Amino acid sequence: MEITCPVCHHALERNGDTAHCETCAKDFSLQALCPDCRQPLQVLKACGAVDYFCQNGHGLISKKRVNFVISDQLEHHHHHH
Ligand SMILES: [Zn+2]
Ligand SMILES: [Zn+2]
Repeated sequence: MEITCPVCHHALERNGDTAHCETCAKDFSLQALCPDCRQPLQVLKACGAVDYFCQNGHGLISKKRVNFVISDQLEHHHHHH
C-alpha cells in the first residue's frame, strides 16, 4: 500500500498527523476517522499536537485500524449535510 502522492508516486514521509509530499511541496494532513462514525471523533490535544479518538463519545479503536484519511478539502461552507 505505502503512502505516495497521487501525482508523483515516489514516497511520502509521515511525521504524525501530516505526511509530507517531497516534490510538489505539499503537506497532506490525515484525520483519524471511524468506519461507522465518520467524524473527527474527538479532538485529543497534547502540547498542541492533536489526535482524533472517540473515547466515550463513541468507542476507542486500535490506531492500527483507524481510518486516517487525507482531508485537506474545504468542508466548512459547501460540503453540506
Ligand atoms: Zn512529489
Ligand atoms: Zn469510535
